[PDB]
Amino acid sequence: MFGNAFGVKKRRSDEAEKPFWISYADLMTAMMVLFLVVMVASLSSVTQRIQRAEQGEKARGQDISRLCERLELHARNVNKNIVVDCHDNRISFGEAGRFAHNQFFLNAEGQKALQDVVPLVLEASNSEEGKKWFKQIVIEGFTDTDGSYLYNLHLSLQRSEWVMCSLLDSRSPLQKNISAEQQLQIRKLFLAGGVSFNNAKESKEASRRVELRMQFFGLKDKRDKADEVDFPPVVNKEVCQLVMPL
Amino acid sequence: MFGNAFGVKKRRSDEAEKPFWISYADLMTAMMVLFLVVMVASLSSVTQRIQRAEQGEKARGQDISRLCERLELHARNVNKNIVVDCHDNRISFGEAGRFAHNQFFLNAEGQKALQDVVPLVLEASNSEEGKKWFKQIVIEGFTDTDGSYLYNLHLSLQRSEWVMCSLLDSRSPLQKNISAEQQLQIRKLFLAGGVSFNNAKESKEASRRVELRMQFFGLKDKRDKADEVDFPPVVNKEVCQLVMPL
Amino acid sequence: MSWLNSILVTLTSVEPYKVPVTVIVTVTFAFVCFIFFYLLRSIRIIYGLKKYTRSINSIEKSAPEVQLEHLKSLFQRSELKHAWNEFEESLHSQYELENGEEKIVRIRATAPSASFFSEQQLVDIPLNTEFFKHLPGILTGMGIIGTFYGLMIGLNHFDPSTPEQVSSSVNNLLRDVLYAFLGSAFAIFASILVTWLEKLSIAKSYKYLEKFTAALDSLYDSGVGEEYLASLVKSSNESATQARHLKESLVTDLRDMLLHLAESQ
Amino acid sequence: MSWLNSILVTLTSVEPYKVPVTVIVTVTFAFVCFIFFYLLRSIRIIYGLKKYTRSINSIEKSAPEVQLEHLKSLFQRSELKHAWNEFEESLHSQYELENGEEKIVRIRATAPSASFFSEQQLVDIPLNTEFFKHLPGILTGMGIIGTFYGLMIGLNHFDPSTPEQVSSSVNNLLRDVLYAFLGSAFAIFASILVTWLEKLSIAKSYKYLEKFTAALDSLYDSGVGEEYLASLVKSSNESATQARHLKESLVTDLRDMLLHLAESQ
Amino acid sequence: MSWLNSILVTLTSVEPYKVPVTVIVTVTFAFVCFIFFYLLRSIRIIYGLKKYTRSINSIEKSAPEVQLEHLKSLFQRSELKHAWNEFEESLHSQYELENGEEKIVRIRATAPSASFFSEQQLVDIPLNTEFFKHLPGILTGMGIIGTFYGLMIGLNHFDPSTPEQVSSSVNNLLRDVLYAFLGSAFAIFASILVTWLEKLSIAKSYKYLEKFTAALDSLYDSGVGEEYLASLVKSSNESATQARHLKESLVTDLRDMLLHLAESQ
Amino acid sequence: MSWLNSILVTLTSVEPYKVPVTVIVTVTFAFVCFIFFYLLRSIRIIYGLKKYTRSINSIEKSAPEVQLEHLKSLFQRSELKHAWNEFEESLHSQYELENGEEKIVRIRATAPSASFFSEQQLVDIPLNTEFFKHLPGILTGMGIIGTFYGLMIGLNHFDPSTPEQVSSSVNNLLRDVLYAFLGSAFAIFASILVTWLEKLSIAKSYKYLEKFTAALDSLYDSGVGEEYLASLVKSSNESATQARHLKESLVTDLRDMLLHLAESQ
Amino acid sequence: MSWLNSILVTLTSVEPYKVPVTVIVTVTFAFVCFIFFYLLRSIRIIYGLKKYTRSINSIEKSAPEVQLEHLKSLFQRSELKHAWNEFEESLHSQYELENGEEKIVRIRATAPSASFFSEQQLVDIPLNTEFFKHLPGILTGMGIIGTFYGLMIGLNHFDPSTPEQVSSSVNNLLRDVLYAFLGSAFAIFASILVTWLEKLSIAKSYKYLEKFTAALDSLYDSGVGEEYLASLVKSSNESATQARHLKESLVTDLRDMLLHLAESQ
Ligand SMILES: CCCCCCCCCCCCCCCCCC(=O)OC[C@H](COP(=O)([O-])OCC(O)COP(=O)([O-])OC[C@@H](COC(=O)CCCCCCCCCCCCCCCCC)OC(=O)CCCCCCCCCCCCCCCCC)OC(=O)CCCCCCCCCCCCCCCCC
Ligand SMILES: CCCCCCCC/C=C\CCCCCCCC(=O)OC[C@H](COP(=O)(O)OCCN)OC(=O)CCCCCCC/C=C\CCCCCCCC
Ligand SMILES: CCCCCCCC/C=C\CCCCCCCC(=O)OC[C@H](COP(=O)(O)OCCN)OC(=O)CCCCCCC/C=C\CCCCCCCC
Ligand SMILES: [Ca+2]
Ligand SMILES: [Ca+2]
Ligand SMILES: [Ca+2]
Ligand SMILES: [Ca+2]
Ligand SMILES: [Ca+2]
Repeated sequence: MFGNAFGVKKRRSDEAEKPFWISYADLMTAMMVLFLVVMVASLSSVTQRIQRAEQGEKARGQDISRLCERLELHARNVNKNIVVDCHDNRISFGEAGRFAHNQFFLNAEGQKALQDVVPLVLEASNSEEGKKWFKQIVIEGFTDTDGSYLYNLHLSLQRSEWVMCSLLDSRSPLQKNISAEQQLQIRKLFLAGGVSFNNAKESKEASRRVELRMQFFGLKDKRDKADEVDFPPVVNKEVCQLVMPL
Repeated sequence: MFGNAFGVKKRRSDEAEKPFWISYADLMTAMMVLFLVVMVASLSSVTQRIQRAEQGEKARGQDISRLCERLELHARNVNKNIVVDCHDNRISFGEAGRFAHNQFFLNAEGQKALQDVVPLVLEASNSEEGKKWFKQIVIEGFTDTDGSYLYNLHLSLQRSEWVMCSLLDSRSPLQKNISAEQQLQIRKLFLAGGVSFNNAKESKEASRRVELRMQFFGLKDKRDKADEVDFPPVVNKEVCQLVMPL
Repeated sequence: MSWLNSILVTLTSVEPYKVPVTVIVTVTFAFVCFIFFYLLRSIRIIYGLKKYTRSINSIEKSAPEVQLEHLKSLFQRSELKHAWNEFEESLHSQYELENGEEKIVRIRATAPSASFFSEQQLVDIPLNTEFFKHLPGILTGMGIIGTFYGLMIGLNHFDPSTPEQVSSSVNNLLRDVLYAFLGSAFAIFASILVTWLEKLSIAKSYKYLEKFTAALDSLYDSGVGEEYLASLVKSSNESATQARHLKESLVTDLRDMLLHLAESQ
Repeated sequence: MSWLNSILVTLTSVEPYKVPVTVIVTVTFAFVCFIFFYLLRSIRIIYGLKKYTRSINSIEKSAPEVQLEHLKSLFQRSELKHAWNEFEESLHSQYELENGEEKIVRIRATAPSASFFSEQQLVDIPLNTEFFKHLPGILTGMGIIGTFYGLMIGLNHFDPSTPEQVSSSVNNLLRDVLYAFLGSAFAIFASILVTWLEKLSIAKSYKYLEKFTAALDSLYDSGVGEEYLASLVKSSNESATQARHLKESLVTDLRDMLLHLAESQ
Repeated sequence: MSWLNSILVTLTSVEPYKVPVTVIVTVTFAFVCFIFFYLLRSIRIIYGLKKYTRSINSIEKSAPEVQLEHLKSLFQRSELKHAWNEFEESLHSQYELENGEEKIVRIRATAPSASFFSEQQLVDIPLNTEFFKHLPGILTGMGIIGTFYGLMIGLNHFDPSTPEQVSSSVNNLLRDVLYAFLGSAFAIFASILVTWLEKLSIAKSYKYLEKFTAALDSLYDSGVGEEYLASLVKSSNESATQARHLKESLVTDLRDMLLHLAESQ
Repeated sequence: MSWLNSILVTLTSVEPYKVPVTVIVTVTFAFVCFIFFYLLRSIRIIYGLKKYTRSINSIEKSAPEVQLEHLKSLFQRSELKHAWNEFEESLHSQYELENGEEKIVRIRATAPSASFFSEQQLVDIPLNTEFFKHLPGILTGMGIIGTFYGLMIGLNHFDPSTPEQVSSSVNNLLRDVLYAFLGSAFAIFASILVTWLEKLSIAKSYKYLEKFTAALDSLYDSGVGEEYLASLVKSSNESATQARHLKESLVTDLRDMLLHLAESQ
Repeated sequence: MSWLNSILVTLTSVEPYKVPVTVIVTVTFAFVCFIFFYLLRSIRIIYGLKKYTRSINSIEKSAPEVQLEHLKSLFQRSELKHAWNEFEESLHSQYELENGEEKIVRIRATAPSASFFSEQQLVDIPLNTEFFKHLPGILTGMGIIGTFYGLMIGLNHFDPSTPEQVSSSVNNLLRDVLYAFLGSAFAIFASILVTWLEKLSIAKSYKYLEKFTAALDSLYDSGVGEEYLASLVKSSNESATQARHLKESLVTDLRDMLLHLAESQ
């Protein structure tokens, strides 16, 4: 009847975001973050020795691959007959290294390739990478499983003896282009010996070959000094004892 | 003024709860739990993979040590001149393994020991440890650093060849004692290695010696038929290549 | 308790893909209900309000009886029929004397039309806004339940025994949570879409209801009570003045009358 | 602090299944209280409102005193009895002198029936909506407490300190987290179910209360005060007219009388 | 800068146990404040409202003067004293000349009692609801702050610089997380308890205040303005006829007097 | 089911960088929509209210008819035309007869101007405040969807089967977490920025709407009906006094006149 | 995409310690703005209201004109001055002739003073509550945003190339998580502090504004309109009775005068 027309009505006031839900979202995001970062830290710590070992292995592989690439580039620049297999640290002379039946000699190109690759491998090993990771060079022998075992063994042994003879025989062309220090290095870094049997190749003719295979120190070796020995200076020229005229 | 004091009131509809921070918080709770579970599970799994690798290495080392110990015990039971070093996986000859200038064959005691150790090697390889870890055997020759280098290499290589004959010579007692399967296993096992010149203490009697060492599979090494070279059945007798007047 | 483990193995035995499909189906059913019972009815209400507004604006120049009959004929929907009846009760017809008859010359408003064509009766009740404004929260809650259910399925089958079992259990848990989160993401997208559609629809419904009530309010002038009071005050003052004037006129007439009587006698 | 460590060992010593069991039981108790005190009560209120609306519609074409007696006998629940008494005070009975007595010929409304049969008094207070609208938040908070406390138990059990027993610790952690999420999921499901039920019930209750108040409002016509004011304005105008006419008539009668007296003289 | 490092070193230097202790102490203090300033106050207000309602119901059959004096003496509390004074101003006393003096025969209501004994003045302001409805959020925030600070302490103590220190570091960090979660869980539990008690108290306060205002309203009848207007309309309608009848009777009496005068002459 | 298998396999392969890109694009679209439909409109509305208030205050000391014409011209070509028409209807013009003409000497308010220029019509509906108060929640929901999906992708790709690839797994997982966090931070930043902007703008809009409605209210004084009632009461009392005085004066004049008549006779 | 990488490089090029510094500084700036624009202003409002309440209570026993002049001089703030002007024009002055000029003998209230000195007018708009009630959520959101941004910086700069680079990246990530914890703790602390202060201030403002408006309401009595109507009803009845009595007295005096004239004749 006499009601107040000017009665005011408070506006519908949007109600705010409850503080709990945003704070709780913050807390749960923080907890997720904490668990993630704790996992990262814990995994990094438990595998840190493994990570350091793997980094060392990768560095050794990279250094060895760089040395092999330098050696194969030098071979390509100098003599095409020298082919270097960087996959498994192998030096091959396929065409030059073919061996006929019951003979332990090689043609002229094989001798040229050997006496050309020896100084290159020497100067590669003389570098810091070589002085840090290069061990002595092992001469590879291959024999078949057919016929008399000892005949093949003797053939391979004579092949290895003839190889080192060609490296270190008097009147050889290598001796005319060498110094005493290089000869001593060849004596230190080369040993002759080793036979093997394999069936990864389709032809028995491939077994009649000579191959150079260098091998490197282990990660825990680090060039033990006691293993190294010394040799006296050369007093007389070496003479091969194999029967050249046959 | 003409309005009524008894009018409708409570003109205020309830605001709905804002849902999206709630959903954020709940889903983030789920993610926090996921990250906690992943953290604990991953830490456990990685720790167990490190410990499983460590225990594999330890068990392989224990198997190698047990094989070496039982082989050395068998060698002592057979004859007392065998020197076995489990620290470096090597078997040597103390006194019977010596050699003189221009000599390439062991004395009677050396031949007896060489023939006696072959069945011991066969038994060691036949055991479960031999199946699991045993690799092929290489033969290392040692000679003084004095004299002609080629002469010493040829002498050591001749010693290795004569040893291999005595292992596989038909006239030798081993061939008439072993069977076809044992002969094939010997062909698989015994290999010819290189020649070393570890000269020390100025003792030429002990420097010129030959001993056989044993290699083992690694944990990561894989056994495959490619490396398992199978010699054919023996169709004819084998005669050694160096004749006595040499 | 064994009962808790039994209900847990029963709950976690369902296939993980059935959690997202359950959430998606139930969210979709809720969305279809929202479309049918809120959005379509709101669009119909808005269109009808526009039509009613156009009809009201067509009789702005009509006679009060004509437009009163037009408005009565226009409103037939039950809620609007009742609203029109009450609003017409609130209208004050002013009658005047023409040709010895009492006829309506002007219709006055005593209340705004929004008092009767209110937002509640015409929008909020028909759209069930008291229920549908809370629907997005329900949808998001269903999504949260789905994600939690998938997480529980993953956790119950987790086998931390060996590293291989750890890896397989982690992959299975993540796959189950990913199914459940597909359901939850569908729920959250539906909640967003429902929020937008609902709020836009309610705003436009209020807008066109205000247009409708403005169209109605423009037909009738308010303020009749104050005008009546002013008229009564003026009438009281004029009545006092006229009482004085009529008394003086009566005295003068009596004087003249008795003067004539004296002359005659 | 020894007190805090004692508190922690007390809290973490409880069997982990007791946390989700407590959450489920308390949430179920809150749900049953909601069903009994809100949902069934709201259903009864809606049913009664429908029956009252039917009864009111049955006396649309009855006499005002018959209607008034019917409505007085109809409303007997305490809140509706009081609402009816107040509303009846708001009704204005218009009297006319018929056959020597004053009889009610019409009953006029002065206020909307909703001013007395309000949503507050008839729905919100009997349903205790000022509490129950906050119940889903309470349920979700109970689920959150369960989640926090189950995670605390899981973290307390996680102390393997030995590579052999890491798997058992992870299993116990997974079990405790599973319990926590079971409790939380049940609490959220109950919260959304409660939200659905109570919003739907409140929407229906408002809709049928509006139908009830519209049925009551259609019985009586408003606008009696402006009619009275218009009558007073008309009476004042006709009062001035009647005053002048009576003065003129009295003057004419006096003229006739004194002419008669002169003729007698 | 270095200032951030310094304040981070200072903050994380406290023992992890002091954070849950601080959270528990402060949350308990806020809970005690809620109990004192809100819960006990609401219980007192409800009990007083029930007592007042009983007092009002006992004078339902008393005389208006006796009712008025009883109500005046009954309301002794600043808020209710002022509310009673304003409401009594809203009441309209009707005086009838009895025994030569103006006596109150009836007191009429012109406003509902809830307009003066309102929820804001009698519940909301005395209970400080504008603050206490936000207390649960404050308690949860305090708990979350404690949890964050405990996480800072735990994370700062986390430093596995060695592969063999990883498991111990993880275990200690999970323990510190447990401390922080303890604080948060206590805070959330207290917040839920406060929400429950507060909302129930509001519901009961509003219900009993409604009972109180309904008791006050039932004492006095409304609608006196329309009765006065109908009386004025009736007086005007009767005044027209009274003026006509008085004029006619005056004319008849004048005619009789002049006839008698003529006969006497 | 096969369809769900295809859906899961296609969602699993989603390249992680695409999720934050989608979140950022959608959030930027929402922000541009907010700027265009809310912020710029609110700025224009605040400017319009300011201009209206300056116009209203510029006729504070003008004649009432000049005020009316100025306000009608101010509002006639705008969306506030009908609100002004209704408010002007609520304006009661008091008339006095000056120089033989009926002229407006004063204009009286019977209602606050806010009952016609409401927040809803002038601010809330044009700005779509019903929806835009939910936009920060909408953005938070987008953020949680994108971030949860990204974290699930990262966890699913985190599967170190060997210790040696732990470093790479950590690196890739950190990249994926970075993508998810980028999405979340952008969404939440937009949410907070939108909240800030729209709350500030709505507060300013309400402030200036209050200034506008207060400027309208300042023009015309209220309380005319009580003045009219006081005038009527005074007139009734003074009319009783006037009737008594007129009767006494008529008696005295009649006595003197009859004495003169007797003297003349 | 290259766009995403460029955005990441730009965002993460900032130093890690700047995110917590920015969070703390922005939160502290918002807190200082809250203090300056809300808390100090609210304290001024409350203190002024208490002073005005004391002043109003000091004029309880003063003359109405003295009270009016005192109150007019009291209110000088713009919103207060406008509220007083509107309330005063809602006050009805009752005039009496004592003895040759109109004197205000009583002032009657026709509206509650809260209708003009309202919470919206006097607290909500000056305090900008429409904005500041959303500030704590903004603060907490900035805490969350800081967490995400700092973690992005940590993740983007993670270097896995070298074991020591891994260790430095891990340390930086841990430091960033600590920074995020500190920023969130500070933000939530400020948000709850702002909530506490704001809600306490708003509760006290409403309390003391209620005391102020109650003090204003105590000065003036309502219910004048019903008194005027009752006076009019009594005057109408007494006017009918006095008309009959005056007719009787006039006819008796006319008879006496006629008898005297006849006797003189
Ligand atoms: C780059 C892309 C990246 C982003 C993509 C995703 C974006 C997500 C963002 C989410 C939120 C952002 C939106 C903010 C803007 C809204 C502002 C507002 O209030 O409206 C302004 C305006 C209306 O207000 P106004 O300014 O007063 O209008 C004046 C009128 O012109 C006349 O005045 P009037 O008052 O007389 O009006 C009469 C009234 C009366 O009409 C009514 O009855 C109204 C009430 C009911 C409305 C019925 C319409 C239903 C439409 C169904 C869905 C269609 C499309 C769905 C989109 C999402 C699907 C993916 O009519 C209307 O107002 C209706 C107009 C609204 C319809 C919009 C047209 C359809 C889409 C526009 C196409 C342009 C392309 C943009 C991008 C497309 C999306 C990818 O409406 C718009 O223009 C809005 C369109 C802008 C974009 C909308 C995107 C949809 C948002 C929903 C999120 C989807 C969730 C995920 C789905 C997954 C499910 C599983
Ligand atoms: C608008 C929503 C608001 C907030 C969004 C939240 C974030 C969720 C979203 C999204 C992922 C990004 C969308 C995909 C854009 C790519 C378009 C394009 O150019 O190519 C089309 C593509 C060709 O490239 P691919 O074959 O995919 O190459 C893969 C190589 N690794 O083929 C197509 O035509 C369409 C394929 C669609 C893929 C993405 C599907 C995502 C759909 C909806 C997202 C919903 C949330 C996700 C939750 C997942 C729970 C299991
Ligand atoms: C201040 C923002 C207002 C509101 C913010 C709300 C949320 C609060 C949170 C968090 C994170 C803030 C980021 C840090 C800001 C610091 C700015 C700065 O110092 O710029 C300097 C910087 C580096 O300088 P130097 O000293 O040379 O660095 C050498 C390093 N060796 O160079 C510059 O000039 C500017 C670079 C621009 C970076 C862009 C960051 C954005 C800034 C502010 C808004 C933050 C919103 C976060 C949302 C994230 C979206 C995914
Ligand atoms: Ca109108
Ligand atoms: Ca009606
Ligand atoms: Ca009553
Ligand atoms: Ca004014
Ligand atoms: Ca008062």
